[PDB]
Amino acid sequence: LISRIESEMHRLQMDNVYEAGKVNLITVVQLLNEALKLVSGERSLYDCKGVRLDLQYLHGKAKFESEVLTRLRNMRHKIKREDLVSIEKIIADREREW
Amino acid sequence: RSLRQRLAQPVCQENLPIEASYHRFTAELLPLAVNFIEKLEIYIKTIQTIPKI
Amino acid sequence: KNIHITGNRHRYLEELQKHLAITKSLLEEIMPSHASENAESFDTIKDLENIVLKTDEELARSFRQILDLSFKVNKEISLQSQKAVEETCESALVRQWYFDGSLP
Amino acid sequence: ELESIAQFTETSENIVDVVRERHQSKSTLCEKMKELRQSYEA
Repeated sequence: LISRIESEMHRLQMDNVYEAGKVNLITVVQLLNEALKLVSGERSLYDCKGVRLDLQYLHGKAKFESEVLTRLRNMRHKIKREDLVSIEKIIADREREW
Repeated sequence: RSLRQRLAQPVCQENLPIEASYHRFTAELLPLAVNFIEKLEIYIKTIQTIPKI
Repeated sequence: KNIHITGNRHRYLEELQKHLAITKSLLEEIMPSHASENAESFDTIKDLENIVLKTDEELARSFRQILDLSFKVNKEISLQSQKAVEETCESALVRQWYFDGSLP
Repeated sequence: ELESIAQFTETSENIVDVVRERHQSKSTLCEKMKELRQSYEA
């Protein structure tokens, strides 16, 4: 934005940002008005449409990963209440009859 | 006592004549404009990564 | 508070208006038809990442328990196999394998 | 919008690195799960 202003200046008259110890809001809005004229310029080279992020795909995968994360937790907790408790009991009841 | 002490203050030429509904947006636009002018060299990299999407 | 202001407050608004009449006009040069959908996705992206970063932990919790399940299943079968040999061979001969080498 | 497009690129590349480490960090999960499988298939 300095590399902008230094060679806009002799067409873009602008006053100072800090004047009598107070901030000049008109100068801040004039700065924003050539900062935004980078953003529109870069869109005219790299975003020549307005690209959309698909919120329904994003929420759809977020939901489905939450369901993967839940299926993994269900399998992993079933192993740790039904299966291993069946196994470790039958093992210990074999050993204590032996 | 407070109501009279506000009515007893003549229309303040050191204030801005603006309806109270707009006071938030008017005050926050200075911080928002500063933050946008400072983020400017980040946003230009974001626009140069839009082609990745 | 501490804004630089020149003369009458209406005359300052008149000049600020001539520059906000460029800032709105530049958001009209910059806002795509999907700016809101993009701006709303912000935290749905981070919750997807938060779920996926916990799916890595949970895959890594799950397989480290399936290895325990396998090891435990195999002890259940090996103890069942051992018991069948010890009840098809003579209990005096099985006793001579396991205990007569150790008996006071 | 530009905060969310930045976040989308960062998150998309983070997820493409995390799943890569889950495949390639060590044996790997993708190796040891097939070693375990082929024991019970045998």
